[PDB]
Order: sequence, then C-alpha cells, then structure tokens
Amino acid sequence: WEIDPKDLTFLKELGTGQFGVVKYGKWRGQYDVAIKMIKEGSMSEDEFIEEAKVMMNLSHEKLVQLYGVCTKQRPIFIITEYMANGCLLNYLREMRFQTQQLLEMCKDVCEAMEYLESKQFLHRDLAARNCLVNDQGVVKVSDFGLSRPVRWSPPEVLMYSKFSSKSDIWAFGVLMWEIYSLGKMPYERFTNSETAEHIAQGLRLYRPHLASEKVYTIMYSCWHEKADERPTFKILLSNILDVMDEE
Amino acid sequence: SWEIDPKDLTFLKELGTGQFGVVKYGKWRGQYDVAIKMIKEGSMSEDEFIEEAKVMMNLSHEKLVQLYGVCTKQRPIFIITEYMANGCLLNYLREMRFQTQQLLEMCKDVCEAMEYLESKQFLHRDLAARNCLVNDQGVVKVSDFGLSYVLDDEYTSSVGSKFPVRWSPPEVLMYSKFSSKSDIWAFGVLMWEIYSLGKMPYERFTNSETAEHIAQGLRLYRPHLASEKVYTIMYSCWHEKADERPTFKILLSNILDVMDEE
Ligand SMILES: [Cl-]
Ligand SMILES: [Cl-]
Repeated sequence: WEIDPKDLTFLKELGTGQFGVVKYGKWRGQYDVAIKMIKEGSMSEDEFIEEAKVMMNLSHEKLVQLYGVCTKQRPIFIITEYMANGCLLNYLREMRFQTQQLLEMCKDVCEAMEYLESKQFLHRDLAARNCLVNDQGVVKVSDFGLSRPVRWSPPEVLMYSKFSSKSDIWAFGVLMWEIYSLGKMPYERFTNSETAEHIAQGLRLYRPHLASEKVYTIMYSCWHEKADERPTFKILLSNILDVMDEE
Repeated sequence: SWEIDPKDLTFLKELGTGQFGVVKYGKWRGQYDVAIKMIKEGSMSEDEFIEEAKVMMNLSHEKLVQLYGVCTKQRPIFIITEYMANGCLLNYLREMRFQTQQLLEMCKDVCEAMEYLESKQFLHRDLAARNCLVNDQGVVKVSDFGLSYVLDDEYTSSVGSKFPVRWSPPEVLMYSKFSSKSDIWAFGVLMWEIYSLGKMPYERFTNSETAEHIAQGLRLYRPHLASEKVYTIMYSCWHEKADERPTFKILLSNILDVMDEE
C-alpha cells in the first residue's frame, strides 16, 4: 500500500485537453501513473490509510486503479492508473461518435458501478467529469473514496441528505444523459438552487436527440421519485446489453 | 476588457511546481506571463461569475496576484492570472536557507495585500500559506481570493471535510461569522506557518480536537525563529473576542516597527 517515490521514474507534466495538466510518472518501470496530492489536514493519517486500503481492494477493469499512497512526506500523494484520453466530459465535447460507441460508454460505467454496488461502496458523486478515458477509448469510473452536485442528486439527497446505492443509480441516469447529449450540462437553464426546487416539483431531463426510446427508458428508470423503485446496476447492465443486441 | 480571446494566448506550456504540482503557463498578448486556471462547471451562473470577476479585476495592488481576465465563450470557463515563478509559499517555506529578516518581509508583503483588501471591505475567507504565491524576486503575493470556484486537483475523503478549520476563529467555526477579523485570525496562523518554515498548525490534533483546544484558550506555540515581539504580533491575531483583534493597518505598523529594530 505504501509507495517509495524513488520507484517513480520518467516524471513529466503532460497536457490534458486545452488547458488541463497532469503529473505523469512510471511506477516500477511498468505502470503509467498520475500523481495526485491529498489536501493537508483534511483527515487523520489513520482515516486516510484505512480508506486507501478499502480503495485498493476495489479491483475492477472499469475502475481507475489506486496503486498506492505515500505518507512519509507532506503533502501525502496518491498514484493512480494513468488515463491518456483524460476526462470523459471533455472527451464527449471534443469528438465523431457513433451511437453504438455511446452505449458502450454507458456499459463500461455500469459494469464499474455494478461492481461497487456488489461491495456496498457508494460513489456519491458519479458524473462524466468523474470518469476517465484510456488510450483504447475505454471509460473508467474515478474519484471514488478520495474526491476533489445538485444536478446529479435525487430528491431524497437534496432534501434529507439520504445517500444510498439508489442515489448513485440516479446519478448514473444523469451520466447516461451527459453521454447521449455529447456533454451538455444538465438543467442548463437553471441555477443550482433553481434545479433543487424544480427537481422536488418533478423536473426531469429531456430525451437527447441521439438517444432512442429504449435508451431514454433506461436512463429515465434511474429517476423514479421513489428510491426503492429505481433499478439496480445489475438490472441496468442487463437492459443496456439487451439494447446492444437489438441496436 | 474583462473577456479574453484564447487566441491571444501563446507559448502554452505545462510547468512543474514543487515536487508533483503542475501549472498551465502561457503568454497573454506577448507582454504578460499567465497561469491558466479552470472554473468548476455550473458552480455559479454566468451572471454571478462575471460580476465577481469585475470586482476582482478592480482589486489592484502589487502584493495581490492579479486576475487579468476570463473566458466564458467555451466550456469550461477559464481565468488567466499573474504567473508566479517560485510557486506556492508553503512549498517555498519547506524547500529553503531563510534569514529571519526574510521571514518578516514575507509577513509584511501579505499584510500589505490584506490591508488593501480590508480597505475595500473584501473578505479573503481562506488566507493561508497554501493560498500565497512567490514570484521570481521572492516577493509574496496573496492569491485565491474571490475565486478559490477554481478547479482543484487536491483530494479528500468523500466522507471527510475540506474546510480550513486550522485557520478559522471560534466565531467562524461556531456561527459562520466571517469578517475582516476572521481574516486577521487566519493571518496570525499564516505568520506561524511562515516562522515555523511551513509546519501544519495543530499537527497532532484532528479538526475537532483543534476546535476544542482553541475553546480552552490555548494557541499555536511560539516558533523558535520568532522573537518575543514577532510572537506578540501573531498572537494578537488570536484574541477570543473578534473586536479586540487588531486591523491589518495596525499589524502593518507593528511589523514595520519590528523591522526598524533590526
Ligand atoms: Cl506517456
Ligand atoms: Cl441532445
């Protein structure tokens, strides 16, 4: 779990998107990593390590892997799976896409979230800005456990701060909409405060142009007023794979 | 005047700052070194953003990191700011070497900036060494005021908090009462950061234990590099009662006096 920073080589400052930057390195001369800093005094060294251990046991191909941590200097740093094509949101906006590729992106994320659901691990901030794309165009979920969102939040979260797997389900629906809208911001004609109000009164996202009726049904199933009547990530993955068979 | 065309940006580079930090550098109109920072998307209206950017651009002082402009015509919004070669003050304190006269000079720089902000009734709200930058001449300037809604690549527990408890006075922790006097408190802690050469305040306390400690009347210890007079100044910032804390004008007077007494 602990990392010696002398096992890091080929340290670089890379560009991502137009103005973004990433600290790149090689870990043990095999793994491409991004190096991220932990905010000082934001948690105990105890709390940090236990959370890092939970996160490192979360192993799935469509989760951005945490390879380890370094706590022997200030600030603490983490090293994560390097993702060449960067943020999914930026990726949606730049490029090109066939509708099959969009549904593939939804499947990738749904697999990741199915896994997290199976581990009873809540993401709490699922969104396109929190997904990354590798060189092969595979989408992976990131910014879980350690993180840096009204428009991604269900009523029960906005009103009562009730987080559950079903609040992640809701966010996933909004992420599907982000993907199929090619990276539009949800509820873009509303402010954060207006969004919270209107959502409580039953506002929902429109069907994106590129989404079929079946695709819309799936993302819309995520936005049921009652949390318990929203599907699971397993069900969603089934629904997505069925639509792939048909489309 | 406030709006920027990104085609006026040249010599775009990705620079290192500290061990693992990164900065997006550019030239604006071939006569300004700038850092390019992105704004967190949908954190405010385009109305709210622009009015705040205008307030910030009218804040002109040599020891404030200048905001040169904004670009709102693409997603995300970005801002361009005065480039500061020697980077974050906290990292700067930890690397280097320092004479005690240089440490007090750093405090003066910041106090000048804060005196100016106080004169404009503009609250910083998050004054700390991590929010000060150092230029090529070794001059310290205050940054991350107004727009702190900048995209940050620093991580925390999604259960934990990112609120700066260790820089906050009782009335902020208890009642969220921000004033110039809560900035005064933070300035005291920044002085301690400077004179401790970049230690974290209350290192062996949690945020909750820190709040308890202050409530008992206890304060950050005198760093060995601080004189009695220097400690008196930073300590004056931590009065339990906000109204009995000094102003930035008073602090600047106190600092300049101590400089005279070489
Ligand atoms: Cl590479
Ligand atoms: Cl659309």
